[PDB]
Amino acid sequence: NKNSSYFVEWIPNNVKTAVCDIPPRGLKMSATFIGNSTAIQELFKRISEQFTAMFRRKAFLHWYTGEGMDEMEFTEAESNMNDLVSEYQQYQDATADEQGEFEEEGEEDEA
Amino acid sequence: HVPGGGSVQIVYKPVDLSKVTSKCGSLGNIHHKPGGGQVEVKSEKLDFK
Repeated sequence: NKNSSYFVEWIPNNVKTAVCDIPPRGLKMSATFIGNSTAIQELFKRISEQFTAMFRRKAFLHWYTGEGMDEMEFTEAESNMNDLVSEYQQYQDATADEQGEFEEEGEEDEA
Repeated sequence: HVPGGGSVQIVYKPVDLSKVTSKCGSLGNIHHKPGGGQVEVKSEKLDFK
């Protein structure tokens, strides 16, 4: 509620809580944080610009096709990755706004 | 009498290069596939009869 630009709103309330009796060694209390945020897509983009800089020239690739691999396999691969960056772009700034479907239906007006 | 010899010629073949192909990987690939197609996934049908 104090950092709402850090959470998605079309997915209500974002967290599952669990409360265990048993902290780790030597310690009063703790917790793990795990999460997925729209930030993460930089990993996939990073890998992809760095892969493309090899593959556009087939550099290092001979070690790969040396074990019987086909260049199209990495084409199907990279396109699966750029579809993933496209998916976090579908969900990046996606609108929590309302939507509806409406009757095209009128009245005898007198007001 | 003509006195003997006094004539050699040089052991010489000039050097050149032929059929040395410029086979560098600098433009070694051209192939592409798009990062998936455009789709809508955010909306309900609202099909209440």
